[PDB]
Amino acid sequence: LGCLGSETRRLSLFLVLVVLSSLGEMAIPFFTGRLTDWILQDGSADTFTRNLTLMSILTIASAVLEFVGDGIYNNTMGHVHSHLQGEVFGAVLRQETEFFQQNQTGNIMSRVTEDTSTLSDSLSENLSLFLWYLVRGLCLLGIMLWGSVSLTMVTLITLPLLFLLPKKVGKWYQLLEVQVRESLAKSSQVAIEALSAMPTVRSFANEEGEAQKFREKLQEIKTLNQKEAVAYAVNSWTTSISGMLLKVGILYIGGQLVTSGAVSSGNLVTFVLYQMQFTQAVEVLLSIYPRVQKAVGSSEKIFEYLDRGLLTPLHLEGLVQFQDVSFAYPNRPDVLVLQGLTFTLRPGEVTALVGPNGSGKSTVAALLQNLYQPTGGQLLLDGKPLPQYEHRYLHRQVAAVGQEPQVFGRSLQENIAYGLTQKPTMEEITAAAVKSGAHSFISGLPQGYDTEVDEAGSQLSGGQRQAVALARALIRKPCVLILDDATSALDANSQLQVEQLLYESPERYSRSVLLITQHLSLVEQADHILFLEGGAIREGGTHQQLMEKKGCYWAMVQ
Amino acid sequence: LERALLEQQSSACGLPGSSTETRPSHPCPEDPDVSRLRLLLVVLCVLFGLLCLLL
Amino acid sequence: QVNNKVLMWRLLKLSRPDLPLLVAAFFFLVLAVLGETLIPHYSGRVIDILGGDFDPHAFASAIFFMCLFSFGSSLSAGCRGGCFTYTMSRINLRIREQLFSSLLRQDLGFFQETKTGELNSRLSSDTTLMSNWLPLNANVLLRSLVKVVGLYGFMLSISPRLTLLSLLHMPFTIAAEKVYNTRHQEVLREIQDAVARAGQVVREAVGGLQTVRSFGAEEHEVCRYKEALEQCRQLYWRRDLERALYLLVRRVLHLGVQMLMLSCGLQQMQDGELTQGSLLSFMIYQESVGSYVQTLVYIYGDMLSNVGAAEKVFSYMDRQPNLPSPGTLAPTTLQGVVKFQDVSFAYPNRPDRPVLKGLTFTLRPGEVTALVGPNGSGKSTVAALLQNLYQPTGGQVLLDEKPISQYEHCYLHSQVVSVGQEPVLFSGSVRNNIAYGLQSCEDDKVMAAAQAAHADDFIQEMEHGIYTDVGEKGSQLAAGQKQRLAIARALVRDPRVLILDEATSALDVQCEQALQDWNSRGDRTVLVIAHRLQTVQRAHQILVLQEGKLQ
Repeated sequence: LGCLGSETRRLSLFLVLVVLSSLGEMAIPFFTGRLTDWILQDGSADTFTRNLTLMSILTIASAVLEFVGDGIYNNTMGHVHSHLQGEVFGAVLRQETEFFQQNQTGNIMSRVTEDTSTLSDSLSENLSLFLWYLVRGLCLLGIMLWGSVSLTMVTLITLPLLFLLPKKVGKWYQLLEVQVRESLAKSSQVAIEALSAMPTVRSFANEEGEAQKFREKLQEIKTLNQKEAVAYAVNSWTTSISGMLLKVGILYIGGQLVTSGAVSSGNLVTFVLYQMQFTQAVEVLLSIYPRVQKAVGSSEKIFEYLDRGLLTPLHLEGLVQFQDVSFAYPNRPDVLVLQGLTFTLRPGEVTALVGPNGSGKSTVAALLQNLYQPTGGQLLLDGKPLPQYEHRYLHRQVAAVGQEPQVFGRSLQENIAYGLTQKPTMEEITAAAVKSGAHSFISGLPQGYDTEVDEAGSQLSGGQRQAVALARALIRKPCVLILDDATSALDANSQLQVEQLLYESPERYSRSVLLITQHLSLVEQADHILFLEGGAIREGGTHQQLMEKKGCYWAMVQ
Repeated sequence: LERALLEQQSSACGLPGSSTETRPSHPCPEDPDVSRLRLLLVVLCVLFGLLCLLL
Repeated sequence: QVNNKVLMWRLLKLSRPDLPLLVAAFFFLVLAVLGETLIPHYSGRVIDILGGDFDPHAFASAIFFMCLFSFGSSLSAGCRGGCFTYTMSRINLRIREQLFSSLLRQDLGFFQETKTGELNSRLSSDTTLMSNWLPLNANVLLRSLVKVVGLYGFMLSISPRLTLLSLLHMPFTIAAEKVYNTRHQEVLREIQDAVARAGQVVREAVGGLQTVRSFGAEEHEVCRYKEALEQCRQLYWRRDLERALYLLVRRVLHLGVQMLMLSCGLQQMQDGELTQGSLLSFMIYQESVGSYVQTLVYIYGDMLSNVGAAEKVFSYMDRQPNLPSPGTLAPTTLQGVVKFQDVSFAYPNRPDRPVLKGLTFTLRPGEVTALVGPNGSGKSTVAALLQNLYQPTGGQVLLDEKPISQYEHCYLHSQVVSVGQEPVLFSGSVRNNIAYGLQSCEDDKVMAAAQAAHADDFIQEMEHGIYTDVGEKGSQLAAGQKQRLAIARALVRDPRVLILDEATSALDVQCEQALQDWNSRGDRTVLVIAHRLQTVQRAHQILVLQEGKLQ
């Protein structure tokens, strides 16, 4: 159920190659029997050397076709494995942000590709080995059935006796092994109980009493130990005799066949040679089936885990507004970070809405970035719904610096332009580094814009990382900008470029931005009046009006 | 599929707990002391050959 | 390197009591192998009898012998498999018993360092992986070796020309495995580098995800994953192609020597020197011997890899205990008084700062002592020093005018027993848990002790009296009942120099009154450590200390 064997063209030829290799491998015994009979009746030497030449050509061609079949199958299998790994990673990355919110689950995405890979190559092997030996075993049955029906009937009827009777007998040991293992785990639990209390046991000098207490939970196991050993002995005996006596029976009844004149000695020689082969082929196929059944039964988790806008404008209007804004975590609908909020934004201006709002400010910023759908109310920008515009145009049209910004391990020219739909100009990357003010740190690198950073940003300080992250939005040049949690932790000298951008930058006059940084120096310069906490606003008209009114904005500014 | 590692899967010649055929880890160098034993197998086959060459 | 060889010699020495079982198993294995490879020889004899004129007297005899050898082989294989499984378990039971009997003699510092879950793991796990060494691996090695010797012997018996012709490929077939392995290992390490690179890329793409969705595109990481997996598949293909090409060269060489062997056999058949049944038996041996002769090196490789998992158990077995020299003095009489002078010590797990220093102490028969000081101000360390559970680092803790470690461990534990800070009782019946470490006892003594400790009400109300079970780890009792049981377990030994650790402060004051009335009812001295001033108000004498020093 849910197979991905789509290369049915390339795979269909593997079935032709495997059957032809199997038919070609069979030359040795059959031509041994024919040639031996031919010599015993003094047949011609020409047919003898002709037969030898034919059996040599057949067995060499069998080996070559086995190799070509194995190459074609494993090339196909490697392609479908790689494709499946890519598909499951694509599917895991498409899930909603509300599933990823669980920080403790950070290893499950890190583990699903791995157990999917070990499932894939384990199932690849078992499929191959199963299919090879099933085809070999079917050909063996065929040529034995051409050989003599009455001599094969008995070797076909006897297999369930020699394969199931050991399995019936093994249940007695399996039971004794379980009872032994349980008593052993009990005895260990007594030793660990005694070891955990070491200060009291040493105080009372009971350690030779503990040695004997452990000693009795071993002497009580010896009697079961013995039973287990004799039950394995009987299992080994019965599987030995049941398999070994079949070679008496086939020889005896064959002898009778040849006495009756139904077949010659050479046919009996080929039959004795085939029987062992059939027995080994069917014996290996019984070992593979459990491993296949185990591996295939775990794939359903992966398959169900995989199963689990369009408006683009040629120019940006930059207008935005919010009304009755409510937001919450989808996993906790009984509590919300804000409700009933309202706001508006216009080109050439910027506003805070700052205050002791906690995660409610971050959820409002995630709403502006469309990282989750609004839990209550509705909003629109540039005369369109927020989800109505295409994701490629939206991500290029508006951007925000995070509250835990980081750059992935790569070259500086890669980190400063990650997610760009086209290759940025090198002069453009230099201009963005200059406009972000980080170009003084970038020019200090060993390779400038070509310099690679270490994993998780470990090659730079937190202020250097904040300066590098702030450049990414400026390189993308989105009309709407946001940035919080950086300029309050960093020095005002690092925030001086952000202060120039907010105060007088000619480029910022052609765009708009929203402030969520906790730095007080930015809060004094803000154009629009907003301040809030818990979704409740506490300022209006102007930031100067919010101070002069002596209200909650002025009390938090005190 | 060496038959000499397959027969111990069955209880005709194997022992309990022997069935898991896995190498210690993915990568691994060969020890020199086991490499010494290959030469002993070759000089054994040489001496056995020269013994049959008398016959 | 030599660490493996010395561990193998340790594992061989550990097996010496089992020599009779390993000898019987070897003897039944040799008998079973000799009795298995004879079937193809007698089967050739049957095929020779069926050609030409049939004689019943030879045919029935050959079938009877075939039955009898198959019966004798199977019986011997069954007796072997029993013997190996029994000795495997006997060495498992002994090595657990030696490991536990070695660990019980260590200092406290080893158990303060080493975690309880680690000792549980190595006691329960690695003793099994260590006992599954000699029995499994000696069996497969001896089976392969005797099978090779027997098969080449039968080949030399049947036809020396054909044996020589078969023995030709032995070297090049061995050497091909070496050359394959020594070109396969580097490709396997490069595979490990490429998959580690893909794992790094997926981990890095998960951590910054919020940034990806907010600023970038999710699909941008998908093309990076495609680029990693392309290199991964290209390397898997190159590895497996080399795997397959070696396997082709092995077979084609194998089938070529098999064909040449058959040609020479048929030519001998034309000259009449060999019979059909002989040729069948020889070619049955030819299809079999080549697996065993190849595998013998692989199983001797696994031999030298298995031993190391056992090293942790040996590392705990022979670690020298840091405890002082064994005691030799027996008092044979009352201790009288006990004293300390300039006492200093620190925990071996954090020896960078002293926990107590400069302490002098005195204790006299019939009197009491009260330790006054801040919470955690070395009081537990002073109690542990008094019970000689850890060696003193400075000063002397001499008692009855003799060194604290000079008295025998049994006599010291029997005379100086002290009630712990928190009650603990091992799992079992109350009639065993109330007298742990007593060499012998009577139920009348325990019943008197329970009455003396005011525990008799709880003991008489039980489902079997004193014979009732106390549950796992003492969890099947009240906390006040646990303190009463601990007080009885201290008094049942009749100590001459007892101690208290403030347990009666949370407990009933009736327990403290019973302890003061009963333990102080004669020459026996007692000392108590507590933070509550109510104990110091009832005490006949007191001693103050702070910051690790007396005050």
